[PDB]
Amino acid sequence: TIDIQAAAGWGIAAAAGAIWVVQPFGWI
Amino acid sequence: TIRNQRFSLLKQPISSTLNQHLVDYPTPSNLSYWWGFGSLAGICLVIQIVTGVFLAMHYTPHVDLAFNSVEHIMRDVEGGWLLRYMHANGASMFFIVVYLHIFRGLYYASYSSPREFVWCLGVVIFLLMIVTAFIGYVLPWGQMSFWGATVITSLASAIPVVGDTIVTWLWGGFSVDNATLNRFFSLHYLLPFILVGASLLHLAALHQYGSNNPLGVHSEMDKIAFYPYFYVKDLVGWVAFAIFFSIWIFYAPNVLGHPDNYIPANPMSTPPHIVPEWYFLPIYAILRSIPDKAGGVAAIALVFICLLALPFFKSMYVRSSSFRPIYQGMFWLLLADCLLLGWIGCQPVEAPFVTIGQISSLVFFLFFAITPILGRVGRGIPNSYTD
Amino acid sequence: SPPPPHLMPYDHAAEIIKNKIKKLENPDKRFLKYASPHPILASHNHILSAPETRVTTLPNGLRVATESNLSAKTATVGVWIDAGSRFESDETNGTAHFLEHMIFKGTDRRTVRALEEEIEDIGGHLNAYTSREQTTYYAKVLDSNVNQALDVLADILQNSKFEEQRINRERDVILREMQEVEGQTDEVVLDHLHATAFQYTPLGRTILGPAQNVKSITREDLQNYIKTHYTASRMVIAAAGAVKHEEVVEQVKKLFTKLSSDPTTTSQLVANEPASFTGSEVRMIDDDLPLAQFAVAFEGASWTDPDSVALMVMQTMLGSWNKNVGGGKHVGSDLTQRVAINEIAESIMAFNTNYKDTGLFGVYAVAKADCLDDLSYAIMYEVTKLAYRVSDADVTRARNQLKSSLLLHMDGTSPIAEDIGRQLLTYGRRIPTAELFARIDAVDASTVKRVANKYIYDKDIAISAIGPIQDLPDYNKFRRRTYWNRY
Amino acid sequence: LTSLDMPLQGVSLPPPLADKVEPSKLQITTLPNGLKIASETTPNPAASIGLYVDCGSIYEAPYFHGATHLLERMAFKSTLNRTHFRLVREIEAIGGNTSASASREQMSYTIDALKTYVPEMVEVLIDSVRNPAFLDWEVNEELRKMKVEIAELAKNPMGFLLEAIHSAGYSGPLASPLYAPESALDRLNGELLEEFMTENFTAARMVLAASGVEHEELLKVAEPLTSDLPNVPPQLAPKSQYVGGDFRQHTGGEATHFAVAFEVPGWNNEKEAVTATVLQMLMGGGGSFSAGGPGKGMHSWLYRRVLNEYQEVQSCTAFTSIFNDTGLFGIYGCSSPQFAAKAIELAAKELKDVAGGKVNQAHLDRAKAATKSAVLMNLESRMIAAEDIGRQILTYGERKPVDQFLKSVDQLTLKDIADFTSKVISKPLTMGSFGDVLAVPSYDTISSKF
Amino acid sequence: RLVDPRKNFLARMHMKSVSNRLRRYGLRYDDLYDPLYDLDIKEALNRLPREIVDARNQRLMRAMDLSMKHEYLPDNLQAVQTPFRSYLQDMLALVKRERAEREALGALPLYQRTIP
Ligand SMILES: CCCCCCCCCCCCCCCCCC(=O)O[C@@H](COC(=O)CCCCCCCCCCCCCCC)COP(=O)(O)OC[C@H](O)CO
Ligand code: HEM
Ligand code: HEM
Ligand SMILES: COC1=C(OC)C(=O)C(C/C=C(\C)CC/C=C(/C)CC/C=C(\C)CC/C=C(\C)CCC=C(C)C)=C(C)C1=O
Ligand SMILES: COC1=C(OC)C(=O)C(C/C=C(\C)CC/C=C(\C)CC/C=C(\C)CC/C=C(/C)CCC=C(C)C)=C(C)C1=O
Ligand SMILES: [Zn+2]
Repeated sequence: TIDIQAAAGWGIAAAAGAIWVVQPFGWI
Repeated sequence: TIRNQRFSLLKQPISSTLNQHLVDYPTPSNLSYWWGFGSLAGICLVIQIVTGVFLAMHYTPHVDLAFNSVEHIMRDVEGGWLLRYMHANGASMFFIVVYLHIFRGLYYASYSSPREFVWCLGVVIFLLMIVTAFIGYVLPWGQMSFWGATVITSLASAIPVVGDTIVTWLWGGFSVDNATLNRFFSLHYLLPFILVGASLLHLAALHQYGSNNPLGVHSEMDKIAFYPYFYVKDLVGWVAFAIFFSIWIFYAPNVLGHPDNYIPANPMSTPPHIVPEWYFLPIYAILRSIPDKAGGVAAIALVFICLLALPFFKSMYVRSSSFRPIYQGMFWLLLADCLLLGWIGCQPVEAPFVTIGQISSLVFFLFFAITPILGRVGRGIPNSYTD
Repeated sequence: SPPPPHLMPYDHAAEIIKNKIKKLENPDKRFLKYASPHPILASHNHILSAPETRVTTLPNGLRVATESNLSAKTATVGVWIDAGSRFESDETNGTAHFLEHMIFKGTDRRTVRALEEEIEDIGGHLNAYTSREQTTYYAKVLDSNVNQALDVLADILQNSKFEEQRINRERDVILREMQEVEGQTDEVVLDHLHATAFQYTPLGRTILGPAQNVKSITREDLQNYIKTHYTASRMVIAAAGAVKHEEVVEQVKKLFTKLSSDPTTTSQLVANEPASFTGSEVRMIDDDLPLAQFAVAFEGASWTDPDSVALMVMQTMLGSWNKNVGGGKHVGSDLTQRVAINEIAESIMAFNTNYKDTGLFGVYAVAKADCLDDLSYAIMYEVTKLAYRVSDADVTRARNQLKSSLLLHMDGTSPIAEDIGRQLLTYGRRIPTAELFARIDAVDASTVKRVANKYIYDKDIAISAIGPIQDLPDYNKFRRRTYWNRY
Repeated sequence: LTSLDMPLQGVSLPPPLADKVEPSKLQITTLPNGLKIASETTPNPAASIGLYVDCGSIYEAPYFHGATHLLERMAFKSTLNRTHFRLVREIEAIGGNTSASASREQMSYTIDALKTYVPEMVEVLIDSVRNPAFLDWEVNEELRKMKVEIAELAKNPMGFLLEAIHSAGYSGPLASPLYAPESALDRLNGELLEEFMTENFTAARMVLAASGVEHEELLKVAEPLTSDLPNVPPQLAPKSQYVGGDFRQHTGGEATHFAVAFEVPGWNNEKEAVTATVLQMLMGGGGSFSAGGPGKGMHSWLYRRVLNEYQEVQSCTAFTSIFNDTGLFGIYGCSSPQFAAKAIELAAKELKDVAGGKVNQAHLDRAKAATKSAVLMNLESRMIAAEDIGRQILTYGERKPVDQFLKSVDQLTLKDIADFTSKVISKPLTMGSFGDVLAVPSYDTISSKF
Repeated sequence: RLVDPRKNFLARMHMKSVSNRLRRYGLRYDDLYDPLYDLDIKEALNRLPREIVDARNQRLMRAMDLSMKHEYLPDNLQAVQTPFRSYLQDMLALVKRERAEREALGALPLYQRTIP
């Protein structure tokens, strides 16, 4: 039951990286 | 062992070549920061290619539009000023790094056996770099560009019978004009890729035997993997180079250049002072030290002839200047002489600089004339210095 | 017309192999009734019955522990002492081993020949073993000679002579032993592992000691050692087999009268000179040895730490194997499977060493030079996997194997007496089998993951290697392979 | 949880065993096909179950050279009902351990586990010996690991010499090697193993001995799996003749070795077996390569003479290998490559010395006590108990009590030791040397010493 | 099943066409199974007796020689060919069964394919 937690962690990482490259604060 | 199962992904066929050439390659543990400059030159080449690909999206290779297209890159495209300052000063960084590289090789006698092919490929690479940077400097179509292109294409006229036909074939006409600029653009896109291939061949030749070291001795007893040790050392070098390059880009973007190239090319008037980029100045000085067309071109060719013949001189069996006091001193004299030739190239052709240039050119050739004598004589050192 | 399928030689061989395969295709169910390849946790506290272990404390703190089997014809009686090289000093280091050599060298009543003649006249055996934290002297005798063996042990412990000529002869025996530290490379590798892992602590010293110490050994040194360490509260007299608790207690009360009674106590000694782990390595490169041997270890657990049981389960999970084992490719241990399937070692062995305040948990391997890189990758992978992925089947199988080995190795009077003495020294009590089994079955997959994350994950390691080890990965590569960056 | 120095709370403690437990009695049930099942109930929670077969290398002649040791390596592999992988997994599920041993006249297959797993143990053991699949790849793998097991043989001088003098001491079946040559293995295969095993593995030649199980359960599980086996009439083991012989492999270098052996009575003849064992204890000795632990034989004639009167000796002791109708008593030795003649002189002189009567009563009582304590102590182990039951029921069918052996040991006088040693060395000797044999004397010169 | 030649005539035409195409080259259908396609085939081939594998290899060499020469077997040789006489399928199925048994009990694979 650790692969699901790894997937969630890496999904959070991917989201953080997305908001960081494109920085869509003027669109949200 | 029998490879029934999969071990490290690094040792799988997908990754094995990269692993053995880049992660696990045995490297002498005592390499200094002077072994960081090959990777620095590699990074400079990638920087030039990336910035030049993006700049070619906005540059127009036409005599009626080239200067204006540069200015439009500087003023109109967002981050254009950065892309241009990065390409123009990255050429200078490339040449600084490659010069430091060549002088490490000269100080440690890295050209000696069994690494002669490495040195010869490096000489070919240096020629490619010179041609690439020159034809790139023609592209803005300023005064410097036009007049430098004029003289370099004219160099072919030193050949007695077919020299004029070669000059007119290079131009594409009876003068430097739009045909010259357009063909120089194509060559400028092409030559960087040949440079990449030549650099890969250079690296493969070097990994035939591995790197030389600051002691100049056999190093098989104390080698360590490239990753991570020399990875992190080269990273220190990469960050320091980034600081240096950033200082040039953001605070002194035009100090390594001449204001004449901000004037559009005028085929009527030659500027009172006409010089190439700084990294070509020593060759300029050697050229002008000969009071003869053919003599000057022949001296320019003899420079690279001497560089190519250096590894094949019968020498002593001692590499590093760390154990060769006479060769070490001759090294520091050659470095001073090269710096003097560069400074002289920037001066007008008049007294006292003609004599100084002539003597400096003589000293430069004396280095390559004297090294074989040093090797032949020093062959007798172990028989004359007894314990 | 084509040939019939037995004319050509290759067709006939194909028919034979096909017939054998069809024979295997249909199993017989009478032989498939009871055994299962799936491990099940079983509770069998009925068969777990054992004779009572009686523990009596004398007024001076001496403990007498007996396990009676009056149907036995033999017995094992001995003394287990909370003493060893760890409790010496730097200048006294090696004294315990010298005493082990000197203890059967004669007393006031008995000379060397008398002592040997008395023992081997009854067919007995006398054994002396010293380690870092434990020392034991015991006798294996017939049931009749229990009192005689106890008298022999009490005499040698209390009334040894230590003649100067005997001391000088043993001095050269031990000096030659130090000069001949070879041929037992496992022991050498573990000594160097202890020396680097427990650097600048009493636990890092060897049992043998330095040559200058053995050269400097005199009578008063040995007498002072016995006075300092062989005290009533640090000694356990253990007997197993055909022995009655009451007779042994009476004999011990009669014979063990002139002990030391020094106030020095082992807990304080461990407290003021504690043992700590230092991540480090020693590489003894010798390219003339045909095989490489190395050990990789983490800091483990002490005897009384509850995690020690989980570390035993984990050691069983890693397992041990050598090239003469028939079925290494099929065992539950993934590390053993990798090693046996790819032929990448001569031997592999996981160890779990416990001490009073620390421990060592690691793997010892013997392999050829060209197998070392893959072997190290496999060892690190399977050890680090314990912090991430543990299947219920693997931990269940390991629990079953550990319980089985603990009960099966306990056969004979000597192993039982050793178990009694060791447990009384390390735990203060003999842990009954039912409690030990209950502690073992409390180790589930989540427990193994928690313990591995405490002891193995992103942790410093100690390495000791000898032989053609130029292709053994360096300390940074072993240290990187203690965590997985995909999690 | 709690520290291990504090008892765990809430644990169900089973009642303790009595300090005096009445020993159980061996029950021997014979099946109509001739298979004998024996067991003894034991108080400890461990069960040892074995199958013992009166097959060995004395049946390989002439066309099965190497079959016995290959069968030893092929034990507990793939059956017709279970794959090797499944069988290893079933053994490990219950925390069991397997073992197989091959000898000149006996083979055994044993499994050890907690006594609650007896049905699984019995089922796995019979499937293994009755239904070998003998898959070609498994046989080939066990044959590669047989080459190593035979090449590393030169690293054990005692074992190498022991086999070599078995070869050089007999002529018939007993002379067949127990470690076949490499040429003899390129012929062995699965079909050969099946043909050999089917011929020799019969019910009337096999005993199921189980130490630590109730006989009812063992019968309930084992009867339905062995009765099918047909009745095969009892043949006779072949005869071997003891002769003289010399074994010599001049390898050169250093560290010579030797073994001088003589013939002694077999396991049949139950007063002289003992005389051989007590003789072996009397000569005694030690490996001389390691020390530690008094009472292991440091004050026997061999030790006290050689290792305490002549230095530069690397090994010296005595050995014994008794079969059903014959045996081998001998003395080992290492010495030094040029000291070899003196070493053989010393050994021969020691045999002659005990032959004449130069041994006093103190040494006789010492060796007698050593014999009795060695036999009584070796029965501490459950494994040895089970193996002894199996071997004795195979050989005698009775499991004679140890008390009879103890009286024979304590009925030995000096006159017996003297007449037996005189008889033993009046017959041809078997000489074996290994290492640098150039300086080692001839067979005739050593034979003339006795 | 529809792939049964006795029950379905379309499968009969399919089997006849495959047999005729195999017979032109002297190839068995099991000869088309390549060790490089899967590690299960490689293992099954390694478990086969040597003479069978040598016969397979000889048939493969003969077929390659015919194909390179743009030739078929002579009709006299074609008459004796047994295109659907099997030597591999039973061993392949046994290897697959052993593989599945290993997977079900949580054991590591006995062999794995290299990542290209
Ligand atoms: C670009 C080309 C230039 C052309 C130059 C024109 C022709 C000149 C060619 C000669 C080169 C000039 C520089 C030679 C002198 C270098 C300085 C030197 O070597 O002095 C050493 C002093 O010792 C000498 O070497 C003096 C030797 C004089 C020459 C004797 C010649 C006989 C040897 C012939 C051997 C030939 C091969 C030698 C290989 C090294 C340094 O001593 P040290 O560094 O070990 O320590 C002292 C210092 O205080 C602390 O650093
Ligand atoms: C394929 C890669 C490359 C492309 C597509 C490229 C493209 C260009 C373009 C479009 C220009 C004209 C715009 C301008 O002046 O800024 C230019 C100028 C130049 N390029 Fe490149 N280039 C490449 C690689 C290189 C390399 C490797 C060097 C150095 C060896 C170099 C040196 C120069 C120089 C010196 C100039 C004149 C810069 C100035 O004063 O403005 N380029 N390049
Ligand atoms: C684009 C230009 C170049 C690139 C990317 C490049 C790349 C490299 C690299 C990565 C190395 C190994 C690491 C190091 O020693 O720094 C190396 C070594 C070397 N290079 Fe180059 N190089 C270039 C130009 C040259 C030139 C112009 C020469 C000489 C005329 C040369 C001669 C050598 C030699 C002799 C070595 C061996 C160094 C040793 O073993 O000590 N290279 N090069
Ligand atoms: C005042 O004077 C001067 C300048 O001015 C300001 C200069 O800048 C320079 C700088 C020039 C140097 C150092 C040398 C340049 C060297 C070469 C070789 C460039 C010549 C190459 C050219 C023009 C392009 C190559 C053409 C090709 C390959 C044709 C393609 C054909 C086919 C693919 C078939 C110097 C010396 C000079 O004194
Ligand atoms: C032990 O070995 C190693 C060294 O010590 C000898 C090194 O010095 C270096 C650094 C050397 C390099 C790569 C510099 C050479 C210069 C080159 C080739 C510049 C051109 C760069 C490109 C485009 C890379 C070409 C390669 C490929 C496969 C193309 C695809 C890749 C990209 C698009 C980036 C590395 C990484 C190394 O480990
Ligand atoms: Zn010792």
